[PDB]
Amino acid sequence: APPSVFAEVPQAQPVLVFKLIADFREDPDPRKVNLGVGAYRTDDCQPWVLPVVRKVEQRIANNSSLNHEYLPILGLAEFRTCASRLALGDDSPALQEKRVGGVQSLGGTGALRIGAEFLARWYNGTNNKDTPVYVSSPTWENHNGVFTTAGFKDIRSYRYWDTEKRGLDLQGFLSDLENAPEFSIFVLHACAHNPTGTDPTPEQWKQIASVMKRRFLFPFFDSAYQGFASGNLEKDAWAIRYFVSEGFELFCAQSFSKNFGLYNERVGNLTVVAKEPDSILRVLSQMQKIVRVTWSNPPAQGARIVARTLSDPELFHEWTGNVKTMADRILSMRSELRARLEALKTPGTWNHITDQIGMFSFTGLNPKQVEYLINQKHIYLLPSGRINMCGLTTKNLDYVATSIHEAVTKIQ
Amino acid sequence: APPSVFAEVPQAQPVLVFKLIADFREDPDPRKVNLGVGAYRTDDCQPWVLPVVRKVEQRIANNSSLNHEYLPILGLAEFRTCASRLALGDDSPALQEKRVGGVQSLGGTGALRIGAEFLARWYNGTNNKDTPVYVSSPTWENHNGVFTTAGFKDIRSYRYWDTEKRGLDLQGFLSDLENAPEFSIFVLHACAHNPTGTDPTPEQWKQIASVMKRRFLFPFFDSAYQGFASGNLEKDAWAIRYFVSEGFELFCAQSFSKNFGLYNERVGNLTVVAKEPDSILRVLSQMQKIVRVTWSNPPAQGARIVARTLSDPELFHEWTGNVKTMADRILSMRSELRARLEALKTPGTWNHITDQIGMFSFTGLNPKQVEYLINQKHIYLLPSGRINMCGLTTKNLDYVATSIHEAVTKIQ
Repeated sequence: APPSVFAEVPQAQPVLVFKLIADFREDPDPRKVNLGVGAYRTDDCQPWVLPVVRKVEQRIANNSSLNHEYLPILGLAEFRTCASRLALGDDSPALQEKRVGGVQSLGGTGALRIGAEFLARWYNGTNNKDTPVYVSSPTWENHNGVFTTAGFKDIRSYRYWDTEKRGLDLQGFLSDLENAPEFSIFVLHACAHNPTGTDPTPEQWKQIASVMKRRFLFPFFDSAYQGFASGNLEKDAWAIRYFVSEGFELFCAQSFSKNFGLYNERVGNLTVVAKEPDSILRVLSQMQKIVRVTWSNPPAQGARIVARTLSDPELFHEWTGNVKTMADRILSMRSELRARLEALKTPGTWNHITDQIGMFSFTGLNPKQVEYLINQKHIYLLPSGRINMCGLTTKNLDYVATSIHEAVTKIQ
Repeated sequence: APPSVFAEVPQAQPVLVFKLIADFREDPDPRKVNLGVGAYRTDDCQPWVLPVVRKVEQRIANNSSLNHEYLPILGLAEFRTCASRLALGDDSPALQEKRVGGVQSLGGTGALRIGAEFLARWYNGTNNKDTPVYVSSPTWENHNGVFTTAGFKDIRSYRYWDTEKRGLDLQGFLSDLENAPEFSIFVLHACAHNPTGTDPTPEQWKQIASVMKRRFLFPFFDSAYQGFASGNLEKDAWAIRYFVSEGFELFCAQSFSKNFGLYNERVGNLTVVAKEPDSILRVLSQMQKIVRVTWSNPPAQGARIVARTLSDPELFHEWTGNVKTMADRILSMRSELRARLEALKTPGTWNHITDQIGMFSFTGLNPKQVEYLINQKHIYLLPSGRINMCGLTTKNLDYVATSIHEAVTKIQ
């Protein structure tokens, strides 16, 4: 009988983190620590629904005026406006000049996808899939995939993490910018670089911006941690705002997964900043055609929560407090880990633990050192030495610090 | 003076649909009727949040045990299981034989998109964009767009609507099936054909299935109105179930937008039926890669409401009553319009109004007659002659019938 039409479909290779996590789960050892987690966790190792979010969800549930009719293709107007305003600031020259557009998308991933699809059709000519796209070395796992799927043929890397110095390879980054073909697209992490936690300082950003301006390089910002990163919304959007100030046209993929803890409601926004107002209408008209054939129109729940929060001063104030709580817990785990490592007179420098920003940290541990932590200490992390600071608690900090100290001194 | 990178982006052409609603919205005329609407409306012309949905939303809102952590890439397990079972029936052999898979998607549109991307990569060879894709004449406009975007180069039409007979052109359809190259993909409406409202009878479906089986044509079902169509969930899924019983391997894109009235929560499911269990695992593995790069993972709200309703016998029962209420109102409008048009002794045969199923009806009016209805009577409908029966109410029912009589009589 005719074989299945699916007879030759291969089994896709599984992603590492999934296994690690499964592994972790199945470990009987009471001392087990999961540093491979990809989301915020409390001091009790639990997920955290923000108090303001719970509050807003109750208000929504009790709002009888709400219906479930389709939203416009581009999304809930109030959400698009509030989201763009959060990234750029109320006083943004671009907002005031009406040269900003926002497209509600399925998380930061959907925003990146829509933006990449637009660029593959209308940027640097028509249907030009040859424009080089540059991603940091290393970068969030899905960057390559989104761009590849949008049809970009030439995906490159720019030097970023310096393994020996455990910091930013600024000279390498600047050389890659200098050698990039004009109009190349650069995917930039706004703040809280994922996975390293290493960000350029404002002064370094100015250097980066200089080369981009001169060579007509396009800034495609990925902003998934605004406010979550430092507790300060304005500080966290500094680099985006600087580029705007400097007159760049850019895209900014915003995720509300982390800063609102709305991971599973898939709330994102693609902010577009153009040189002229008229361009916005034309660009959004094209974004609509791309959305229509992808998800048709976006979901309402997540966007309604975000729009409600950001537009009510009392709720806004409360949310800023909730964000600060998360940021503060991370700062705390970083300072505590570093202190302990140093108290143990651990070989090497560990100031990177506190210089880095956000949930993720490139520890500088090597693969052999990682193997030892998992196998022997029941401490789960990626082979890259990447850890999630939220996997640390007041209760396991000693264990982890001591185990790292062993790995470093005993393993080569 | 560096020009904008968006300087040459064209303004996308607007969607007629959108124009009309907008036109309608502005109509000063007190008698104006919008038969252009694309969602359910009550006899008062209001959106309707199903009672069971309001009930479950309150239950969700008060369930302190729910968090907002990312769902698995393929979606909420319980939702996928329930959604597939709804289409196939509890006793489906495919379910018993475990050769069914479901992918939670962003409405029926998202399910079609994921399905099309999978076929463009792994069906009838690898990366074969030349397999013909067949859509009905006419069809839901987004059909072409989704398949084109997925990469298919050869999109064909199969005869379906007979303008003269105001019914299904079965012989045309069958010839188109007979002439299609082996392995061609056929996009089939499960029930409540959009936009005609004209469905094959079970006997006609058997003739269609016969040819498909012989020529190895792939059935890609689009199921957006299950239950909503006839008021009975079982009747409406018959065609799908028949093909399963005949041993077809197939895709079924399910939308919960209409039958749950959850338009804005974007709840869909892609059901996959394979010859053997092993294939499902491999196919789903490939599906994950596709989702990952599109929306990453799906939203929870909509899916949770559906899963809760379908898994609770009491809520399920209440839901079936809500669905019948919607279906009954439509049947009532169909019967009434037909009756009035005939009492009016309107020229032409009107049994099609009653023979048609679902929200949408191809009235058979020419664009000339439509022009009039819009210009002269303030009755808004597409130039295709398509109307939404939900735009009719006990209150405008006469006006409309009256106006149709004139149109058909005054213009021709």
